[PDB]
Amino acid sequence: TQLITVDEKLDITTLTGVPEEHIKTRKARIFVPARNNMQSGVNNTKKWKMEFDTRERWENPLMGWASTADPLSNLVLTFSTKEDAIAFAEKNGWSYDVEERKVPKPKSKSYGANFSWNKRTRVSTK
Amino acid sequence: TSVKPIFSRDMNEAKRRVRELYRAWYREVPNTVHLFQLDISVKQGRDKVREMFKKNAHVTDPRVVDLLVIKGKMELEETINVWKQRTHVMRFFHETEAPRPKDFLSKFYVGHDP
Amino acid sequence: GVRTSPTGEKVTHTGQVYDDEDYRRVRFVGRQKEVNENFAIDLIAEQPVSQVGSRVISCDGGGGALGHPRVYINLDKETKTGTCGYCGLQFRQQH
Amino acid sequence: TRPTVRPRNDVAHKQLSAFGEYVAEILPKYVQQVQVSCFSELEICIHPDGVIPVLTFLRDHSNAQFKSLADLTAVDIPTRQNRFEIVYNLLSLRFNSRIRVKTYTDELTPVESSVSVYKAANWYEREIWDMFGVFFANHPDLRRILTDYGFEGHPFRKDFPLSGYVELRYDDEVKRVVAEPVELAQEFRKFDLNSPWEAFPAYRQPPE
Amino acid sequence: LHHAVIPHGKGGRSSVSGIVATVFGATGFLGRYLVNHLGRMGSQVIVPYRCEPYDTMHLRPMGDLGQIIFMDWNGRDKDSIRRAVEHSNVVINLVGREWETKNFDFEDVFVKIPQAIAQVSKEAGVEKFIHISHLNADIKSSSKYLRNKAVGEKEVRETFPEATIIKPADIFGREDRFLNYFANIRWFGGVPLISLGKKTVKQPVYIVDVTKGIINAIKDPDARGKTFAFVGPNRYLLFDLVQYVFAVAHRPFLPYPMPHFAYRWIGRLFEISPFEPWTTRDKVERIHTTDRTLPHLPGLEDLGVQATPLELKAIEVLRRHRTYRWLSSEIEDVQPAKTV
Amino acid sequence: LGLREIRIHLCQRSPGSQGVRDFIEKRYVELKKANPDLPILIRECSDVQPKLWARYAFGQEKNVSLNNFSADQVTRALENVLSSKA
Amino acid sequence: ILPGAAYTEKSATYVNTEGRAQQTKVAVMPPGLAREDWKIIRALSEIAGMTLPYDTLDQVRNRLEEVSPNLVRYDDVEGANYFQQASELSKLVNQQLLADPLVPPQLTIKDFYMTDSISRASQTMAKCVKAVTE
Ligand SMILES: NC(=O)C1=CN([C@@H]2O[C@H](COP(=O)(O)OP(=O)(O)OC[C@H]3O[C@@H](n4cnc5c(N)ncnc54)[C@H](OP(=O)(O)O)[C@@H]3O)[C@@H](O)[C@H]2O)C=CC1
Ligand SMILES: [Zn+2]
Repeated sequence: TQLITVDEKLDITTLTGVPEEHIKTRKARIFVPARNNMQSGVNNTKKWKMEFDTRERWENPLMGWASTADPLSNLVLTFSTKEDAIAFAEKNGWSYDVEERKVPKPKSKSYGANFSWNKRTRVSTK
Repeated sequence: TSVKPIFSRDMNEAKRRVRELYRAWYREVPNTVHLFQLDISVKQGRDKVREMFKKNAHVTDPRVVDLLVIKGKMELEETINVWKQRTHVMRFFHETEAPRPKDFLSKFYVGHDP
Repeated sequence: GVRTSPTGEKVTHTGQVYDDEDYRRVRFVGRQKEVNENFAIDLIAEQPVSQVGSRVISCDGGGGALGHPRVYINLDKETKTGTCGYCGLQFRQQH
Repeated sequence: TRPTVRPRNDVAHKQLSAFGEYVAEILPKYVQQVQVSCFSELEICIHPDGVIPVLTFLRDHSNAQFKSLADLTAVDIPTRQNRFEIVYNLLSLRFNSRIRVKTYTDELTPVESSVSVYKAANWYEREIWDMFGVFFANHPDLRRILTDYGFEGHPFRKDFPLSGYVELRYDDEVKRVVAEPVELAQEFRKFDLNSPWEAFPAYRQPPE
Repeated sequence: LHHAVIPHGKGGRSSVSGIVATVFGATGFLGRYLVNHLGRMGSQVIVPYRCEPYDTMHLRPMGDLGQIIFMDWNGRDKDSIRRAVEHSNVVINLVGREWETKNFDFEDVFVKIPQAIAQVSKEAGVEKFIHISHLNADIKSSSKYLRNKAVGEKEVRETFPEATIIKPADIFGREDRFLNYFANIRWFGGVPLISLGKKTVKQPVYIVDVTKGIINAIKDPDARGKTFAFVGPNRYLLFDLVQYVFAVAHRPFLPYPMPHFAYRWIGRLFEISPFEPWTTRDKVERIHTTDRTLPHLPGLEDLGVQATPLELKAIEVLRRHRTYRWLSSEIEDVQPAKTV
Repeated sequence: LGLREIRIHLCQRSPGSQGVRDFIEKRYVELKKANPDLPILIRECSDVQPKLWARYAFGQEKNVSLNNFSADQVTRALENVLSSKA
Repeated sequence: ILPGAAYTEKSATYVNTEGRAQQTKVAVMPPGLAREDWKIIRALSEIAGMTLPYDTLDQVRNRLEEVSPNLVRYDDVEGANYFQQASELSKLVNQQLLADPLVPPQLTIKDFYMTDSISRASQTMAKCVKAVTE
């Protein structure tokens, strides 16, 4: 036979070694990262990402540094599709919220529209 | 839904392996209190073994509980052989940590964590 | 030109000084608050404004490769001197 | 392209292509993909049931003789449904050659241990248990090798954070080295360094 | 409430607990575990030390960087106390001696120094001042220790109105002089007592419970002006207590009574050298002094601290004295001492 | 002590809210004139089951499932809410 | 005074003028002892003895769904029909139009940069007002 049939849910929360507080009380976020509007390049809007909620950063009294207690504060995971991220978050027991992929709609670009006859879209200078 | 097992074909053999592991830990605990010369009683160590087994009493997947039995026997191999020390055994007793606020009101009083 | 707070504590060139009720002065109890008494904003005020007859002046801070990258400064504003963004040496066109 | 660009070895590329065809058609039961990179290295991407029949082949076939197990490796890629990727780097001292044998697993599927082929793997896949949680069935002494004895979790998985979950300190009350939950005096600062411009058009993927 | 002392973090090591503590006498037995429990919350702990700085080395891993500030002081110097307590929001005093010396007798250590510390903490605006007296403090007491400590308690109260005064009965731990006093009299001849030590009744208290009570009194605003009496959960006689001490240590026990006729003279027999005296006549008068029961004063359970008995920690204290032939033994070996 | 507000959840495209829509096109206006200072919050959503939340005094909220009902059944349930006043 | 949280400083559902409910994400934490707003209100209910049936933010949003389910359905404009019935309810009582002409409170660029408690406490907005009054 050399196979079994597991009808139950794929769940590995007892195996990862993560404490319970960083399983149930966190909120994973599954999102295509938004385009840095400083830059027209769109290679940062390709792959899905999973972050978590940002917990407390406080002042270190010695140096003024950003001390923190959240271990998962720097954990940003990369997933090629959305449902892989959803299956990964269901697999680890993380409660997740999903933003959809915001794509720009195609615009009607016309260079002659800058020099129309009766339309308002004449440019005032070039 | 056809996956490959580890040791157990279903939940009954898996519970058999959990039960043999519990038998082995229950035999091991008096020697663990003795040779490590811990400062707890034997009954307190058996209570901690009971708590660590009841922590994972919710899983209905045979591969996950097979891996839990494998990891528990690795813990037992590191316990029978003196590979762990007094510190690694007493890490199961979260003693130096303060008890965390459990109710909403004291968590509201001390911090931002829900 | 370091100035001293009313609590008796020196003030850095940033302006950082602990308040009177702040407990974090206790790290200086029996010890010293190390500040540098050569303020950069006061040592750059002492530099003379360089008169040139050009319209655009190039500055690398002196030393060639031992200074900063060579940048070009416009001096069309007869009101305001052209301060270098790296070294702070300010230039004025003499016309 | 003479001074800076690396000189391409086309002879080794053709020879590894021919040997990859050779291995792909001798073992069609397990071999999924065969690929040769630009710098002429061969990968035989196989099925995880074929750990023993491939590696015993390459160790014992007279045209392969991959006698030395150089490096056994796991790679965590969480976007795949079999996230862990087991890599066998093999050296044939007879034919002066190097091959790579790659396969897959998830957290729960046991990979067949290769100590009956290469005893060199006796620690390596043990490390793959210690770092990745990949279980290896019929291993002689499978346990942790690199982490602390009471350490909970598998560190080199990518869902495991850089700093752990517990840290140590000596405690004078209990006169003992204890583990508290980890707190940093300074947070590990994350540098978002990905340039938003496509660096390599040759590795462009087709869109959805 | 200044912004730098606002409590942050999860209460771990590198957090900000909002407590700035000047712990006088932190180099001793109680101050060790007090700085241990304060620095694991992330408290600014000022340690004024009198001794060699090497004897403060064990205080350095007890907290995060910049959370312990070591500084010199003199007992007869109000300038050093003003230099120390001026930034703190709590001052805990722990200066004590089991014996009187050439330079410091009991009137200096218990009456003069805590009154000076509390006066300087008052005129520098310190919010909380905690004093550690002894449960058997009595003006009419037969021992100089308890008389001077009751006088100093009265003076700490009358110069600091919100002083939290704490009465431990008999503190035991790894570095105590209560169970280690009992366990290190074996080769002297058979543990001498008055009337076989069965006319005095004690209830010892454990040092982690004392420390939890002190720190939960730091964090309680309702402990201002109160007077606490930290006692154990069970009251023993002295004889069955020494029975239980030598029975946990797995030692032979051959007692004999020792009356007034020469057991006050073993004091002047055993401080003949200028070292630490192994026993003194004040320690004689205090071992054979029963612990009073004060129901009106609050205790550990009125601060939410569970009093841990001796049958859980006596093995931890007294495993050091077992030779080798009963080192590897169990806690289920000794039948416990009878309560009263 | 009495009814304080009514909430009516429904949908635009679901047939299960259909008679509930037939309650609002025909029988809401003379409802609102009969209850001048009773807030009756009509909430249209994407795929919810229809619902009748009746909040009473001291935060007591009672729940009626208006799924797949006709206009007369929704009218009878709402007038039983108006008549009961728990 | 109960010190609350700000929009960068809490996870929080705001609904724009078109009905599209949208959640903010926690960027930083509130300064000092200041806590999140509904945390404060829920703890006040726990003090007074009128404890509300929610403990976590998801339970607040389940209550918020019970009030209206178009508050927890994010980036979604739920189309609101029944203009005719609101019109027929509008024609009941004739309130009369005043002869004061319609003047907005924000006539020029002077009146834009200081509207709420955050903008009036801003030195950038203060420089903007000082630089548009000249
Ligand atoms: N069984 C007990 O321990 C009990 C103790 N107490 C009280 O609790 C307090 C702490 O007890 P404990 O730690 O065990 O005693 P210790 O003698 O071990 O500790 C006393 C501390 O105060 C310092 N100190 C002592 N004498 C002087 C002095 N003359 N001038 C300046 N500093 C001095 C010591 O430092 P240094 O090395 O410089 O001397 C040390 O840090 C004391 O006030 C004691 O009376 C009350 C009830 C029971
Ligand atoms: Zn320059």
